[PDB]
Amino acid sequence: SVLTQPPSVSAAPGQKVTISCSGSSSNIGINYVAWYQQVPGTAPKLLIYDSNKRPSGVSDRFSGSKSGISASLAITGLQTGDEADYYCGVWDTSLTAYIFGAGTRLTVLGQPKAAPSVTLFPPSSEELQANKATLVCLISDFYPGAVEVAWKADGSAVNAGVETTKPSKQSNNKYAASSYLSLTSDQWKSHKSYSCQVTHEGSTVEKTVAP
Amino acid sequence: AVGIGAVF
Amino acid sequence: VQLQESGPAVMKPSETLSLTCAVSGGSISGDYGWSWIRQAPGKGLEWIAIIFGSSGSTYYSPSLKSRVTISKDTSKNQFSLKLNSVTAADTAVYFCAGSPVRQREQDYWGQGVLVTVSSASTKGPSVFPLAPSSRSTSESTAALGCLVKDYFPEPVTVSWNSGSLTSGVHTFPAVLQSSGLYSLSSVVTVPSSSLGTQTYVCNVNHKPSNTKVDKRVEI
Repeated sequence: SVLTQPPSVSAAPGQKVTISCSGSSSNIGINYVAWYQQVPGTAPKLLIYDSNKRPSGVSDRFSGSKSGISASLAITGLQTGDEADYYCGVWDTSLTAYIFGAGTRLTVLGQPKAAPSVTLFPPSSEELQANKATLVCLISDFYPGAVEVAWKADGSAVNAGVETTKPSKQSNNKYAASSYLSLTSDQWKSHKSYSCQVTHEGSTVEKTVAP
Repeated sequence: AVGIGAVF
Repeated sequence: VQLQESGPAVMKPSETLSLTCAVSGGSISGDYGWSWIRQAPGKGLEWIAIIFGSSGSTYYSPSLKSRVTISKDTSKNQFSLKLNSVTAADTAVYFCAGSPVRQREQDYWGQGVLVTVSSASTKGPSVFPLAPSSRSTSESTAALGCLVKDYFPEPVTVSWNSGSLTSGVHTFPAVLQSSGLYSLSSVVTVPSSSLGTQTYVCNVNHKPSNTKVDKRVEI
């Protein structure tokens, strides 16, 4: 994107947050800047238009301005409900195209850390009778929403056949992920123990299952 | 606002 | 002004994607700009093209211009998009949007249509029970589950005991595998004393393949 905004910003509740968008004289310099709030995959909500005007219905904690080739969204009195992705949008006269910034994910600090709960399932007898074996590692109720998943077979690193989802956010504001180790019947039976190792906030819960 | 420029 | 997209949920690579946006409550040939925008899952908003109602002038994303057509139909009060030669890189939620040219405090968006581009063919899932081990059974509670393996396309819904069991149920978002097929799991945590007295069945519904399996979870 010819507009640059930071990928993430974070602050404590009540603080003032600024999200900036840097462009060129051909877009932000001479055209209307708009700011949008979005939950991913759904329609964004217009917060600011014409670089500094607020539409009716938008909280007056939101304001915008621009100067030269840069534009900024300011959020005062930050609330946990303001967690969302924020996009600048502007016309580029030289490209004759409308451009969105890459987006800034806003995190509200202070929320209590939560260690992941891990459940590891061995293959079912019905799947083994098909000569396949899928280990299922389910990870839930962790915060913040970032985890690392490593698989071990008898203490050695497994790096064939693993697929892991990105973290996704649960109803209780914590996060969930899952990881799958897909094997054949023979491989599953070839080993003493299999381990799912979930690293979170520097620390690790692993899990083991045995044929 | 979406899509609308000032200078063409 | 209200906008409603329509288009295909699933497409094969190399085909032409065609989308329509029905416009109501304003005139397609009024003083508006009508845009298409898309968002690939987990990525940013990407503007595609605009057509102005008054002039019929059109403008395009430089990186998409060579493959996109944007049109409007006054008798139909709609506008439309064509994107040819799609690949998996074109999987996205596609939004129609609009704005008055001068009253820019107004901002209209459709709710978006997910378009998935894949070479995969429709396939119902195989359902496997995830039974707890008896070491987990020695604890006060035990995790019981069902693996929903190798289906296409999304979505699948899971319930337990025909929706009568809701507490402690966790259905996880799907993984996408190198094969093009999805899998997901649903787990339910229950009192370990209940494991001899209560029947546990996961109801898996995959409406794209007309497949509905009620899998009993034993031992």
